[PDB]
Amino acid sequence: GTPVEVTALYATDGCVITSSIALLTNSLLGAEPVYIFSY
Repeated sequence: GTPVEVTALYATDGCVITSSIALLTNSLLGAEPVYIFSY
């Protein structure tokens, strides 16, 4: 079929900005699991 588009608002139980920055930079320490709050 076609790729279904989803817009997922996500939150983290710690510092979300720092965790996201570490995730984008492929850093080892700093990444935490993400909770998809609403979509």
